[PDB]
Amino acid sequence: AFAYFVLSGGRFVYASVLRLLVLKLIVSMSASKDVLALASLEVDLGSIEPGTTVT
Amino acid sequence: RYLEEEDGPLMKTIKGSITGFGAGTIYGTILATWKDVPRVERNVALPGLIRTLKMMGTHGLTFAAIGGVYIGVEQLVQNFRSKRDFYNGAIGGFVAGASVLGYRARSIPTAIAAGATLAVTSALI
Amino acid sequence: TIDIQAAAGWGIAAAAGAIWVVQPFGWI
Amino acid sequence: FEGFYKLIMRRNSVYVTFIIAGAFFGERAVDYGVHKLWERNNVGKRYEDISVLGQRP
Amino acid sequence: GCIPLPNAGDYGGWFCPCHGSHYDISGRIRKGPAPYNLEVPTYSFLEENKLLI
Amino acid sequence: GCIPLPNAGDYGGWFCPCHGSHYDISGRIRKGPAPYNLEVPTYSFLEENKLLI
Amino acid sequence: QPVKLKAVVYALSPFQQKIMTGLWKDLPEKIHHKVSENWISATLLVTPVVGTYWYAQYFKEQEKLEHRF
Amino acid sequence: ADEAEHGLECPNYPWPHEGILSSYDHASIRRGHQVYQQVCASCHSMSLISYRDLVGVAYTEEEAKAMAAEIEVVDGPNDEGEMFTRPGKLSDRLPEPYSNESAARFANGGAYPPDLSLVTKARHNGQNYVFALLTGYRDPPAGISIREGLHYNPYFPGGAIAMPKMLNDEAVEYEDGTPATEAQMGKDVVSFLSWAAEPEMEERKLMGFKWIFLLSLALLQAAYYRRLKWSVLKSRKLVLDVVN
Amino acid sequence: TIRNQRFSLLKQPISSTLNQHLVDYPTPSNLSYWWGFGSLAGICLVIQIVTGVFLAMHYTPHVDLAFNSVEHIMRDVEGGWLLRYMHANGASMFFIVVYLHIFRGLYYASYSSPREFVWCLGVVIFLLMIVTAFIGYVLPWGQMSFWGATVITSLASAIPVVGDTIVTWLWGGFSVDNATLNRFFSLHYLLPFILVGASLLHLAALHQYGSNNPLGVHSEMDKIAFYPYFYVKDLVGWVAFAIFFSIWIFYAPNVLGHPDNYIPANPMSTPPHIVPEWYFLPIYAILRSIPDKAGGVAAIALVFICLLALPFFKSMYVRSSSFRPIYQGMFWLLLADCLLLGWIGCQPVEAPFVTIGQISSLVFFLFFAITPILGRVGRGIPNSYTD
Amino acid sequence: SIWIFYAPNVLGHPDNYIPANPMSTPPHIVPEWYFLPIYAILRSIPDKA
Amino acid sequence: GATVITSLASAIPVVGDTIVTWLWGGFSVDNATLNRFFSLHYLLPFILV
Amino acid sequence: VVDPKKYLEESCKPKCVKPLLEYQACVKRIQGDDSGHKHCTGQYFDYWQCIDKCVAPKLFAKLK
Ligand SMILES: COC1=C(OC)C(=O)C(C/C=C(\C)CC/C=C(/C)CC/C=C(\C)CC/C=C(\C)CC/C=C(\C)CC/C=C(\C)CCC=C(C)C)=C(C)C1=O
Ligand code: HEM
Ligand code: HEM
Ligand code: HEM
Ligand SMILES: COC1=C(OC)C(=O)C(C/C=C(\C)CC/C=C(/C)CC/C=C(\C)CC/C=C(\C)CCC=C(C)C)=C(C)C1=O
Ligand SMILES: COC1=C(OC)C(=O)C(C/C=C(\C)CC/C=C(\C)CC/C=C(\C)CC/C=C(/C)CCC=C(C)C)=C(C)C1=O
Repeated sequence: AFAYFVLSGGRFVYASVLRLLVLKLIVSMSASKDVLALASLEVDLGSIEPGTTVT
Repeated sequence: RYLEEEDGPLMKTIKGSITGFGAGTIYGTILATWKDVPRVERNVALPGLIRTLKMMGTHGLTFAAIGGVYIGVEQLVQNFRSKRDFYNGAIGGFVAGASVLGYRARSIPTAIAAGATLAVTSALI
Repeated sequence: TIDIQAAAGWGIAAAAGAIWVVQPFGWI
Repeated sequence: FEGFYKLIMRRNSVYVTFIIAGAFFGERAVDYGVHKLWERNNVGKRYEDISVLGQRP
Repeated sequence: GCIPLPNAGDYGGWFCPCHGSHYDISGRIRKGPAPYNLEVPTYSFLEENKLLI
Repeated sequence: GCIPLPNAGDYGGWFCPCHGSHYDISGRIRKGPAPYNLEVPTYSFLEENKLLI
Repeated sequence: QPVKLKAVVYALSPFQQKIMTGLWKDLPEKIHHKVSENWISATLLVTPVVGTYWYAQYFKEQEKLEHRF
Repeated sequence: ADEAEHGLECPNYPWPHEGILSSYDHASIRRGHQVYQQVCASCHSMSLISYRDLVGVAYTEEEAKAMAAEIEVVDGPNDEGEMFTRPGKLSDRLPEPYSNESAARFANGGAYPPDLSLVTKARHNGQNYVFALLTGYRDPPAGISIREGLHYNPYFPGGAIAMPKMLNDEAVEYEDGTPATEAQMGKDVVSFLSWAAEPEMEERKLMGFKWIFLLSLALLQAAYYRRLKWSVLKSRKLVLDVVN
Repeated sequence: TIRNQRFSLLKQPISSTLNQHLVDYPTPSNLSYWWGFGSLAGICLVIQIVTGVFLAMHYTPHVDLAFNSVEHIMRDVEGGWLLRYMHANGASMFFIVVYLHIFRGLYYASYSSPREFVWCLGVVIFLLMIVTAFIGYVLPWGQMSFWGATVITSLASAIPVVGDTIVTWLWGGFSVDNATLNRFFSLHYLLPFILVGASLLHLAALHQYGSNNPLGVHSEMDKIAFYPYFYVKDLVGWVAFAIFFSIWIFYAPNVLGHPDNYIPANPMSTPPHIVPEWYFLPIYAILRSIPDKAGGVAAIALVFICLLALPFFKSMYVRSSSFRPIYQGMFWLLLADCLLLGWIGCQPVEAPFVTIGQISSLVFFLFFAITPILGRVGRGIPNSYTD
Repeated sequence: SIWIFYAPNVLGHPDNYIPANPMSTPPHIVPEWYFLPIYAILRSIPDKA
Repeated sequence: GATVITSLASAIPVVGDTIVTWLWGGFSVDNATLNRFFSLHYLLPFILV
Repeated sequence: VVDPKKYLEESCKPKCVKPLLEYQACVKRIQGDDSGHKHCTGQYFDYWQCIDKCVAPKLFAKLK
């Protein structure tokens, strides 16, 4: 019983280490800070003739 | 009042070890000369000389250990903390005394007593 | 009737691990 | 530890869940403790302690 | 995520060339796999010939 | 293929930091693993200060 | 080829023994055993490195002084 | 020659960010940045730094928003196809003093004022060297002459630097009223330059203390696990028949 | 027995190969912790591949963008500073572990028969590691990277007739340029997979006869299963290695490197000090000790020739240095010599380092010249030391 | 060899020879021919999910 | 082609948009997507071997 | 007001009296030109290396 208690203490660290390394790789593929810094702007426009579509 | 030196923590430790080895050699020589020879070694010259040289070597090694670990731990404590007090060197004296003299005396209370005495002798310095 | 308890016990572990890897406390 | 053994170690499903909870809570507690040591050793050096923060003309 | 073709489809609006989504005049999905209508941004008229998003 | 540094070496010429090749003032190898002197290219003057390489 | 063997082995359960106390046991003799058997090996490894390092610093210090006006 | 070629070695200064649990002095980062944009930025670029980087480190979001708006950034082409100018935003990099390397050399007598984004990481003993160089302008030794346009600095390799001395007393005015002595500005600017080279240091150090401590517990458990599995082998009694 | 029913799943055909080669493989019971660096090197290879694949998701192999993409990795992508420092310092950890692994094989004479093919495959692996790590160091395109690639590709010019054409073919032009950097990136993604295959063959060759033991004797009488005894012993080394690795990553990420690589590559001006990574310094030292172009390259090849001819020397029938006092003493001198060569490579080419490097190079080659002589003389030890 | 030397572009589409434009969209967006059967099954169901 | 397939994850109701953005590396198909696709295109053939 | 660096360099001179005298000794011996060849870089470096080491641990205590 004491041995299982002691071994579980180090098992706490092993699970945390595996979770950290896996997560660090996954979040590295998320949007970078330079990408997120270009997500809000404003643009003004004018008028077009009827029956038409401007993009 | 202290401005006559070139220092160097590694050089300090090396020179402290060398000085301790010299002191231990001389002290072991004196100890060996003071004691008598056992009765079965009085008609033979060589074993007495061998025992004297062994005493010199042992005490030189022990005193060099003290003189090296003391200075090294004092500098390592004063470097990593970057403060100069008698608190640094007190810990070095404690660890040197405890470690080496408890290794030689083979006891924990003797190591603690040696560490306390060494810390006091460094605090008065 | 212990396979069912084995499934329920492992389901709790799977749920506990899921909340542990993904920690959606800011989503609940 | 036999009392704790009879409750957690009896089944591996419970033991695995215990390890998962220990990693979760243990990492959070260590993280909190490290941050407390970090704050105590760096008093007055944080961005929140800049006196003229928010007062640039 | 494709871009519907203007003036295409069978509802006079927009036709998506990727998987055949049809949108009407109002940009509402009528036939196709697209679940929602075209998103409407935040726009306003500062004058007769000035838009802003 | 390294670039010998100027005003360096044992002969007042060039010194290559990569493996200690010494070139004298005329660029001739005097010490080191380099087997050849520095390569002098084709060049000419124009009047007094226009050097064409 | 497997080996024919004649031996008797007695073993005790891992849960009937102390696990860690043996690291800090007869420590002074481990230090004695390590030093007394490996002192020649340590000398043959440390002396050339320290001797060569010291000589280089001695050479550069005398050379630096010789080039000083 | 012999010793001037490598230069005079810089000392070891007690930086506030030195230590396994020590952070940057964020007040000194803000002070150091004001030194940069008022003295250094006229000749040195910081092309790796954005205005959004200073947010949460030395300035608030609106403080840096206004800061970026003060500068004129090239943009375009517009619908007619012409490059235009717009006020700066948080995502904009710090402005370049010169349009290209050749323009920098022409304005500084053939010398290039290198990018300072990683200078404390691009020199041996980076923090100490930069502080020593800036505050180490003094007279040359006897028998040594400097060419016009060059200034003596023992810490610079060779002793002749095209940099003029710019950390003169009261060269900047601090917002917090700190006396802007040469040594004070030199310490603040290296603190800001240190952060720019390693902006992740505070997070890196927190991670190191957390995980080295946790792995040390795992090492203690690893030893128990190994000695538990091996105890049946290491305490076993082996009876054999041979003697010699 | 008749396998009519299904016993333990490990003995089923789905996992029988893994069971015999990993879980139940017979291993000498007296293996020390010096036998755990093989798994450490395998874990380092996996770490390098995993971190490298994710770093290649953000790196641009273009001379106009390579330096900035590395800085973008450090500053912009979340956790990118960790991936870069794990990869940069992982290459140093890989070489530290493999260098300790090679020296264990020298001390215990693990190259001797019947393990000659294991040693030879290890030498091929070592060459692959050197080429892989070198071309990776060029990728950031710093000052160290540019001038590092300039001379290694120039080493082919030592060949008299076709040396120049090989240099220009390796460059892809007339100078180290975007062509050199682009082809170095492709090879840096491929060679790590070739390293995986070579290590698997290396492992397979060792399993033919089993591992050597600290006593160097026949060990078939006291073998135990790799799992769990040497798994839990390897796990201790893995955690201890992680603490060592974490110290470098989180507190000293740039100590094992040079600040010159943080300056963008300048083809115009060479740095005053130009040195490779620390794990290439001993080879650098032997190269610079020969005052000749061709001689320097020949000596580098002679290093790997001597490492390849080591297992085939007619040697005595005693392996471990723990019973060979003369060979044991020479091993410690060789280790001190290899340390000295690395330190010499970090020094500029001038007195007294030229004389010291020449002597150190001679001592290194003397080790491989004296070892066969020790074996031939040592053959008559049992006939001269009588009971 | 017949494809490599005499019909090198028939198995593909010419629209990949136009540089990518995130603003305009081609009227004919199709995958490579070997993904076509999977593409047809996707388009048959009138629901994204 | 990349704009469509990377949008297939959006069929998931709860985390569909989160996976799409993480797959893209941003709010649209851009250099982040191309750079990560190149690395995966070098690795997958070895896994296929 | 007054630069703490300049003051601390002046007050560290009694700790570096030996190198300062040697540097002064070199200055006298090189006052003859000898074709503009002699200099005192080494003695200059030794003197300032001592002063700089004396000033560094006390400079930052006076700065904020
Ligand atoms: C009009 O519109 C259309 C097109 O345009 C013209 C088309 O061309 C096609 C044809 C396309 C296909 C048939 C392909 C669709 C099928 C699949 C499977 C998608 C292919 C998959 C992807 C693109 C996803 C790429 C994969 C990844 C990003 C994997 C991510 C994960 C990674 C890298 C690893 C995760 C990390 C960890 C778990 C951490 C720990 C890991 C370690 C290794 C240690 C169709 C249908 C279409 O309608
Ligand atoms: C506080 C303000 C400044 C700081 C902290 C600073 C920082 C630096 C640094 C770290 C170097 C590198 C030295 C080396 O390469 O060893 C340098 C070089 C240089 N600086 Fe700047 N800089 C400042 C302002 C200026 C100004 C105002 C000018 C010009 C008017 C200038 C021109 C140069 C030049 C020309 C060099 C290169 C000198 C040479 O290589 O010979 N700097 N600077
Ligand atoms: C297939 C697996 C691998 C891939 C995809 C890969 C990819 C990369 C990439 C993209 C870089 C540039 C980014 C950077 O500089 O940090 C790099 C750098 C590097 N790689 Fe790798 N690599 C791999 C395996 C290895 C291995 C096995 C080694 C060691 C033998 C290695 C050693 C290096 C080194 C030394 C650098 C330079 C580190 C520095 O920036 O200073 N790589 N690698
Ligand atoms: C990719 C790097 C390498 C890996 C992953 C690797 C892996 C291994 C493994 C797992 C073993 C068996 C367990 C052990 O003794 O540690 C082993 C044994 C061995 N390796 Fe390596 N190795 C590598 C590089 C080398 C190198 C460079 C050499 C030297 C040329 C070498 C020579 C040997 C020898 C001689 C053995 C037998 C050791 C013995 O049983 O006493 N290996 N290797
Ligand atoms: C100052 O100078 C120096 C450096 O600089 C800083 C160095 O770093 C190094 C370090 C280099 C060492 C130790 C040797 C590297 C060894 C090799 C073999 C690299 C050569 C390989 C290259 C260039 C790539 C391989 C090319 C291939 C396989 C062609 C591909 C073709 C096909 C697939 C068909 C040394 C010695 C050096 O003195
Ligand atoms: C008794 O025997 C054994 C040993 O003593 C000889 C050992 O030392 C070890 C421990 C060390 C090992 C296995 C080192 C081997 C490392 C190699 C070959 C390099 C890295 C390994 C990789 C990339 C795995 C490649 C293998 C496969 C099957 C591909 C699939 C893998 C992945 C996707 C990760 C083990 C398990 C072992 O049993």
